[PDB]
Amino acid sequence: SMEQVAMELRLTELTRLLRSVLDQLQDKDPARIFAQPVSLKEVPDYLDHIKHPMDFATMRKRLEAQGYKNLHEFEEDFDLIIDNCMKYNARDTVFYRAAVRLRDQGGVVLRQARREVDSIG
Repeated sequence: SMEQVAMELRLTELTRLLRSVLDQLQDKDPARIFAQPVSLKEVPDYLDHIKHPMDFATMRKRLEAQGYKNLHEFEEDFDLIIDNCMKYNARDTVFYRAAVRLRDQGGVVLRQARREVDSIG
């Protein structure tokens, strides 16, 4: 149908906007601490601690399959990155501190993304 196509154009454009959001969030992680999945070869107990692992490469795979229906779903995954790190790692670690800084800096980007998603529909 023409409506299914219109819907698919909206999703594609949402995907375009989320790709730009993802790039901007990932720049706030210059150390690449959150770039890839935590390695289960190197942290064999990880899944005993963290039930829903997340990382920027895994988000990008979902993104490019147009697997985010709305900004809320994308933000859920970003929040998993931060929240998993802040539980697994102690306060006095470079990892925890990197998560705090990503959360704080990403806030600004996500604030304007929400306005853009509502504004453009």
